[PDB]
Amino acid sequence: LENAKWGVSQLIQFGNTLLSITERQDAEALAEILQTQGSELALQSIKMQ
Amino acid sequence: TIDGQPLSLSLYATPADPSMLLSAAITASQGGGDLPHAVMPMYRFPVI
Repeated sequence: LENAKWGVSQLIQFGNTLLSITERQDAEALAEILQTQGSELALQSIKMQ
Repeated sequence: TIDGQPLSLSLYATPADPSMLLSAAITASQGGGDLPHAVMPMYRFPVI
């Protein structure tokens, strides 16, 4: 029971870490797509000037 | 003309377009670590 309790506490640690990694993944992908579309808007604004 | 001004108008060519700026995330590779030399302990399997 102590051994299985150890393994499942380590599984909880891994699941928390995986949730943190996938939310930071999605945050960084959002930052990248915002920068690309801001670059597109900047080119179009220069063409307007 | 009588004043010296032209009848056929001058050319106004198209200027250079604004370019699109480009960058790149170039990548490298460090290999995996070579696995070390194993050392036999003195304790049994649960302790170590």
